Amino acid sequence: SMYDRHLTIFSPDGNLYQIEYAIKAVKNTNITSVGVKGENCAVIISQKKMATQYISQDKLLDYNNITNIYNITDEIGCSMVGMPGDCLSMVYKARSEASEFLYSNGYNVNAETLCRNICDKIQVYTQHAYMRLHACSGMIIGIDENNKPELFKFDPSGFCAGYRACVIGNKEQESISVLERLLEKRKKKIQQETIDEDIRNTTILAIEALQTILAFDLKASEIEVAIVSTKNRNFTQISEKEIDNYLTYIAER
Amino acid sequence: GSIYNYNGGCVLGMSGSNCVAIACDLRLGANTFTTVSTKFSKIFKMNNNVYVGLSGLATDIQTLYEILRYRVNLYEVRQDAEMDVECFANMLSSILYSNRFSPYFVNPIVVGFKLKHYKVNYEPYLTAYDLIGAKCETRDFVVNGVTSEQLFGMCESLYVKDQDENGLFETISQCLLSALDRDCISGWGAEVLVLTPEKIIKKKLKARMD
Amino acid sequence: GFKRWYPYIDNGGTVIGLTGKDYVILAADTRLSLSYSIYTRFCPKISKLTDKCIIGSSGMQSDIKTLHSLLQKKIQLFVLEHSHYPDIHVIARLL
Amino acid sequence: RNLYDTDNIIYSPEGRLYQVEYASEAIKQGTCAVAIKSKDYVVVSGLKKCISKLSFPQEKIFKIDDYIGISMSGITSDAKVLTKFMQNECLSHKFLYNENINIESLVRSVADKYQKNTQKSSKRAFGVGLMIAAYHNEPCIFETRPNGSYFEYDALSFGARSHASKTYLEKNLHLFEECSLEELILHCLKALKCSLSSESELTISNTALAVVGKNHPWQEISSLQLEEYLSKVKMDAEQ
Amino acid sequence: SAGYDLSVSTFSPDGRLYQVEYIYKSINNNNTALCLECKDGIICCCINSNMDKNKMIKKNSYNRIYHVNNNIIITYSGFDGDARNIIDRARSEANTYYYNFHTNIPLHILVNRISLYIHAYTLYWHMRPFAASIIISSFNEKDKGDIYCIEPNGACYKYSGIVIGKNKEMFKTEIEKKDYKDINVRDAIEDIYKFILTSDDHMNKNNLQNLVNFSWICKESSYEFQNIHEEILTPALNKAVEYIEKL
Amino acid sequence: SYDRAITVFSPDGHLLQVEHALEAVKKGGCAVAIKSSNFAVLAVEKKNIPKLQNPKTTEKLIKLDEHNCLAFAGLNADARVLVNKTRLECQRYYLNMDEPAPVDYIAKYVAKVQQKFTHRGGVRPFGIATLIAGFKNNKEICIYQTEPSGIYAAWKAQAIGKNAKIVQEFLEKNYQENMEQKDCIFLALKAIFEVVELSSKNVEVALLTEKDLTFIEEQEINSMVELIDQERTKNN
Amino acid sequence: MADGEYSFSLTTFSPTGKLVQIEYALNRVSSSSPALGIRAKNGVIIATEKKSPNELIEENSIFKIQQISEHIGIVYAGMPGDFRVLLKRARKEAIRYSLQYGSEILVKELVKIIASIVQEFTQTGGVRPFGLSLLICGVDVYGYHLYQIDPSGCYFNWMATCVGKDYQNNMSFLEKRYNKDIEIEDAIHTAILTLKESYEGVLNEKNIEIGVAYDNKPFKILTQNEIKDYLIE
Amino acid sequence: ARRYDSRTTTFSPEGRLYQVEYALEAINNASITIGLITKDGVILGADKVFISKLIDKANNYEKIYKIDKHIFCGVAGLNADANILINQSRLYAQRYLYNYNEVQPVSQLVVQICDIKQSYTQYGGLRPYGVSFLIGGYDTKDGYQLYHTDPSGNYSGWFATAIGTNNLTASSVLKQEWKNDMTLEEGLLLALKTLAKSTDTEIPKSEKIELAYLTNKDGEVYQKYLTEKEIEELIKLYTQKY
Amino acid sequence: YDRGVNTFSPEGRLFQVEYALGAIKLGSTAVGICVNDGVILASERRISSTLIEKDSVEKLLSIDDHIGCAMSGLMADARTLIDYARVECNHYKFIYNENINIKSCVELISELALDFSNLSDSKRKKIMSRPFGVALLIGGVDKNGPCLWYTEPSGTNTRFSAASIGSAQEGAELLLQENYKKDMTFEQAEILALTVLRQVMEDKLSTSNVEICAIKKSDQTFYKYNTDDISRIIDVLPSPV
Repeated sequence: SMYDRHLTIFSPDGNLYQIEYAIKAVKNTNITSVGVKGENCAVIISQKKMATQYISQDKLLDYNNITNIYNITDEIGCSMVGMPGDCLSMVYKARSEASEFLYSNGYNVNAETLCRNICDKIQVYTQHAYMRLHACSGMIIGIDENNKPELFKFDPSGFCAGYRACVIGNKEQESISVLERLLEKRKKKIQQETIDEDIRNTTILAIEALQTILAFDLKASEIEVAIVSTKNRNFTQISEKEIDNYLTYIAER
Repeated sequence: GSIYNYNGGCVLGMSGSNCVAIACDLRLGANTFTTVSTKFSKIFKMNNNVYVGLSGLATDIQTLYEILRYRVNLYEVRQDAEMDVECFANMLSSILYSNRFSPYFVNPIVVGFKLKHYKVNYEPYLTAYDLIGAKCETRDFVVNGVTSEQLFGMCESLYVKDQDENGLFETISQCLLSALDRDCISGWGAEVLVLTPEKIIKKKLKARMD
Repeated sequence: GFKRWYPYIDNGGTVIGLTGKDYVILAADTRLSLSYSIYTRFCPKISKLTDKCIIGSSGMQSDIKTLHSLLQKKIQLFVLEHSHYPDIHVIARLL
Repeated sequence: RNLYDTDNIIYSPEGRLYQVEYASEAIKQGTCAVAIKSKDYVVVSGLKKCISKLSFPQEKIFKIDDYIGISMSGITSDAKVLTKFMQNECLSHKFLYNENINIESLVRSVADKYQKNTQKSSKRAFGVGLMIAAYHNEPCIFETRPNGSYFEYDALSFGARSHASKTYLEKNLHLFEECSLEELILHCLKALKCSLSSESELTISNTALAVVGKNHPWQEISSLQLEEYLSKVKMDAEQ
Repeated sequence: SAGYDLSVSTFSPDGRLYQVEYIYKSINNNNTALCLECKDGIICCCINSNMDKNKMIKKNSYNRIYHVNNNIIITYSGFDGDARNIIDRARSEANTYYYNFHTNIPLHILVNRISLYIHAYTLYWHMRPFAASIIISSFNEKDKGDIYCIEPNGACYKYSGIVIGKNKEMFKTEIEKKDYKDINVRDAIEDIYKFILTSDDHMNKNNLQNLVNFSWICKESSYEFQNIHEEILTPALNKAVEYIEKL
Repeated sequence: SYDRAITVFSPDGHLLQVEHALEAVKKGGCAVAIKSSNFAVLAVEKKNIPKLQNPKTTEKLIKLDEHNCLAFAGLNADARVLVNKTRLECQRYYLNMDEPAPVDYIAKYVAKVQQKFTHRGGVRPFGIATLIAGFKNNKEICIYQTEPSGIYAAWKAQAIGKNAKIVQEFLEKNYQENMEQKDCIFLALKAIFEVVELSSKNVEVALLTEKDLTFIEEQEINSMVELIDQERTKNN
Repeated sequence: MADGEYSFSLTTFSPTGKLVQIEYALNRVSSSSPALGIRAKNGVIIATEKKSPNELIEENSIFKIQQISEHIGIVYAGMPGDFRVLLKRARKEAIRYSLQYGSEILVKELVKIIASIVQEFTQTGGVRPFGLSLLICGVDVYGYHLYQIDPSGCYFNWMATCVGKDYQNNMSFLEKRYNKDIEIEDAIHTAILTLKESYEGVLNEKNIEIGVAYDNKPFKILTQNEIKDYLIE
Repeated sequence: ARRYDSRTTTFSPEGRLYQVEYALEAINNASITIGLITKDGVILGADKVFISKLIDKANNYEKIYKIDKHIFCGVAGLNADANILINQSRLYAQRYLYNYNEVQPVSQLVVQICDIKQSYTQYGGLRPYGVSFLIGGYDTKDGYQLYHTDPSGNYSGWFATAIGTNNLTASSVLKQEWKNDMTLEEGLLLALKTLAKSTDTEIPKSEKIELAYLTNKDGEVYQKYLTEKEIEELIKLYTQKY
Repeated sequence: YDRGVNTFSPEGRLFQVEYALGAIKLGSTAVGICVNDGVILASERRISSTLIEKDSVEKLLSIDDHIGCAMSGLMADARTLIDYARVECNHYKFIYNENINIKSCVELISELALDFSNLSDSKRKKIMSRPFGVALLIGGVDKNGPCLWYTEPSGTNTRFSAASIGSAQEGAELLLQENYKKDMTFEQAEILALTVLRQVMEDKLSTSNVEICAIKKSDQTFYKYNTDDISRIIDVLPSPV
């Protein structure tokens, strides 16, 4: 009919254009996040940037409060890119899902299952006409029960998957090429890494990838970096000073 | 327990070689001592390979039998096959437990054949229940009802493994009759059904009527 | 264990009425008691319902207060909805 | 076509709610009412619409509570629902707390009742405005709008051709504070007359007038006193 | 538009939600509200210039500044009814937090809860989204000032000073000149009056008294909500007015 | 649960859904009821494919309870649901009063149901008109006619369904009071055949008395049809 | 919302009698990565094409072949979120049956229950149909079964079938070389050959998933190495 | 959201219900289903729609279904809607047995399912069921019975009838050939004839035919769903007799 | 149609209410006259044919012993409203042990009529999905003496000394305005009612096409007029010139 592009109903070719438009709304925020997996750790790096929305950025804005990385639990964090209302909503949904899991089962949910349950929630928006889609794409990291890092990413269509490395943002084909090159370059070494060396290499790869993608010089104050490892399984950000040191090392090489 | 003495009655299951038998008394009591009927069968055919014996409160017997018939008929029309006796036994357990806190005052037994398709092999199947659906799978015999102790004594003493249909009939009938003769609130006739894969033999025993 | 709490208590007191041809007298004592002790010596038992109608009650003081106030509320609502004050007989049926 | 005025939950490209604005438009079609207040009194005066020669004039002002009364303009049934709500809120407050309700809280509750009817597609806004006059530690006049907003006034008027009454009130606003109850009544009635149709006149039949003040519970004026006031108004209009 | 702007639950083909943008336009057309962090407190001011032709309104009776627990300032620009709804919800969340935990709800948690409440009215095809943006702010000795502004889309950001509503751009241009973290709230009062005189052409020195709401949470008020007394607003108003008439 | 207002006022001031239901009724078969001193005759057109359709199944002349019967025109399925509601109400009345429901009570109930279905969100009106013959509490025989709008009246004789105006006008100039059972039956047959093909298999006829509802035999109908054919040929 | 006046059918009849939303869901399926199943003499195989978009994704994170219970497997062609919802519902129904009757759910019973669930979404108010087709394979007392479930809720009993893209040509290729008396190895080879004839280029153990239920054994999903062995020849 | 409502249960300017007319068009677009009553039982026959040679043609009847021991139906229209209503009618028969301790009369079952269909046409805002049923059965009250239902909740009894595509030809054949006292064999041969003539051919094909009948013999009702072999034998007999 | 039932027009009027107003202009004409001695209601009955039983159809219904009602517009809707009014009046009588004031009955009826607006969920929930499209004349005698009230689909209630409804509303109102007088006695009220009805009736006035009821102040009892009373009024009527 004349409204097949308004509701979550199939169009003549089989498409649900509302899902496509929600994904485009995510893309319109102009925010880029990158997640990278190590051998015993995982990193997420995002821009500390307000999503391009109706309002603009003021010089009285508190830029430390601007973030796209959240803790779901002590050991599980994420990046949520998209409309900030929707991103906060998805953060709260994920937190409540994790807490309910913990109470019901007596052990913390791992990142994969939390991502899949979130996507089960999103599918309901994709099938019921009276609910708007959440214009939100996310990356979730954690350390699973076998001390292996996890990197999972969901998008408004309810589709999720695990990744060796991923990017949310405007361009994602060229981002995938950059990440593939960085991963193969890292993999071609045969020396065994220490836990600390592995974490350092992973963080440097994440920073260098975000930089080669965004195509400008990252300032430590304008980006955020969060890590989870087998040394420290808590999802923790790193200081602006450590980000700056990683950046000085990257530039001088 | 007094509720179970209101009507009286008992049921007994026994297996032989490629045969199985189910028997019950025929009395409908009232107020524990008044006999109001002498043709109140406690044995019900679910399908050709599944029988159930329901002792206890007569209203609950009829109600549970109707529920079980409803469930079996729906299952078999949906599946286009006869319900396996084990599935039926588990279903009966689940139905009884679903009323765990206001239960049906019934003491069921299930008797039939477990079919194991290679021809087909017919393995006797026996199960006794309590009113909330606890199950006792057995190979020799099962009992239930206010006459349970007497039936247990008679079966423990007289049951013989791997009897043919005639031996099975004589044994189960003797067990039932001896047990009934010691009960004030059970008896007034006995029906005995002897099952084989080919035929069902229904007998009414010339029993005591006091 | 704990015994089930009883929701009734008699706070005592008397109400007396007497009609005349063109008048009515309603009198009530003002003691408020609990078992064998006196809560207060001044607890009026008569409430005004209309210019021509009052109510006096004995029993549980919380119940009496709630009922008098409910009746006053209902009567003011009646006055607003129906433009006239209810007669004593109307109030009697309503009570 | 508008394409944005069909449903009450839809904003137009200019950020307007057209259904709510139409509900407000219903208010301008009602008969005129005027409320003014001195340091001790609030006087409410309004015109009672007459359908035909054989018909009795419609009621314009209503008692809510001992010291609260209202006048309305717009859809009468809406006003009746709101009147019942206010009367019940006041009586329930007296029943529960043994005190006269706070007028601000009552008007806020009324405005929230207004607001809840604008958020769902299965509702419509109340198509009526309420002018609320009370004395609670001071005289007060409030207005409530279909959009869920309310305002306090020193003098107020609405209804068909209420701009003339508003002109009169703006002119003399400085006087009302210090004038006596008789003078305040004359002012309110003259402001109401300023909204009259050319051929029309203020009569005991078609004129509603209420006073409420410090020791003066809400009370409509009787036909005799109202007639004396109307005669005084005519006489000092001739001047 | 193109038929994609009739519902808050339909994305446009370019990925935009038009009902939300129309609400933004409504808010930007409405009266001005601002909150400013100073050295020893935060100061909030609402300019009700839309009511300049409403001569009969009771003097100083329309106030857009409320508070939550006597220590959080909450104001708005947009529909009064929707704002009252959101403020009722804020107070209800504060009550529930106190009931559960016996301590006052932290400002940032309350902001998150309010923003989620607002965002929930943008999700369904049968509910009107709120037409209001909210400022929520507090101040205490150890933490200095915290100012959050919640958008109708449900996005909450943190500011050192915020202006919403009409003429906000010029007000921001004026606010950004001085670092008010080193100025006291009392001194900021005169600056704010000067900004009002310059930026809102509906406002003159005649209606500045009855058209502006002033409140603060500062050391002088023991870090609890208070409307600024007229005996403080009067000299500041007079001085701003004479300074402006000079140039 | 669906709650949209299906029946609404058109600018002209009409309930168009009710008028469309009336159209459905006018697409139904004809039914005639005639009243007498203490009996009523009801007749209804029959449509049945010869030798393939079963005539005994379809029932347009049905018994509500001991003393009340109903004929209807319009949508069959709507009629079945309404008739079952009416039987239920008959028995509920008996339970709550210890007396069978009078005819007027049942007519009022049926009309109330139809009106209600013009005035509730998420439902369309019944596309049926009904003739209800029965006894009042004074044992008097009455006939009521209800319509999709919910309006009812009592009649000495009435036709509903397709071509009801021709039958009505015919009945006006041919109906007498206190007619005998045979003459009332003949009048009903003439009225129905004024607008339906002449045949025994095209009409079902029943007679209502204090005792029970009795359908007229096939042979009696055929004999009366031969009488009608004779009078028609002789009149031409 | 869900309830109230806002619960009306989004799938309705057209003048010709067609329910176009179901047709559009069918098109969506016909544009999806191919899947197929084969019923052999002593087992049933379901195979699918799992083409990794990029070398960054983890293949194990994507499994288009899932187990519903012991002896029952499922694969889909179409939208993956819909598949997740229906797979969770199928597992729930399997355990509900097991709790009632103790034993494992018969394949036909599961298929009928899931088909009814699918059908509901073509008639209930305020929803779209599911955009996928399911192949359900399993072994029970009554033999080996291979069932398909369409977006409309119709179910079919198959000796062998293919859903998704190029499924007419795939079915021609599969009926050219299917007999009722194949073995498990022959069936797996045939499934692989069909998926090769459909897929453009070169297949490998990462481009396809395979699940088997044979010789009255529990359903198992072939590992990468087992499939590589099947691909050596 | 009212702009998306298609108003399924709303009268049309001619007192028509458009969704019901379209559902009937869909049913008319389905394969032929026939039924007829002999003195030996009710026969239901149907043409199978070809999809592929790989469909499993063993014990797979998709147009004729058992509702109870004494009731069975033929389907014309959307198969999934039919599956829903068939499940419902099996439930209804078993509920009647539970409540009354005797098997449900056929007309009561038909009435219950037709009530479901009518309700969907009158209440709510959902589309109607797109299915016609040929319900046949036996009960002591009315003997052998055969009924036809349509989406509107209507039904009617028949001695022989056909639904689905080209029902006109099949109905004419039945009207010419059906007799008031036929034997089961004669009934089955006539069913084969009308199926062959409606499918535009002369010798029917076993692979495309579903045939079942329902007999009350020796006091119990028994349903036979003819296999491909039995249908092949009947096809040979038909080609002999014609 | 395109709109919803609760939509305002740009002039602040509910479309459905306005359309419902166009339905009350239809039906038989009725006239109410309220004088000091009582209130009289008179209506013409539009018998469709000789086969219809006159007893069955009636346009003057009694709501309580002391209240009668004439109706116009959709008769099924009018009957719904009247039944509701009967129940409510008797509930009032039960809980207060007195006759309900007429104005209170009119208020109850008007609120029931407007229930479709869904304005508030207090007490029962919304059930009616549209206005009633009925105009009523409700006369009765209460403690304030006789009174005549008019209610219409918009929910406005107006009190009259004399009024008219139905197709001939306007002509009847013109005749009433120029002839009604306050001090009119009861017999003159009856004469005026039947004169107006005959003047505006398409048919010729007679005992079978006119129904009358009155609620006299003497006894506050609704009374229906049989053939003798109508015959007397007709035979005391003036000339038709």
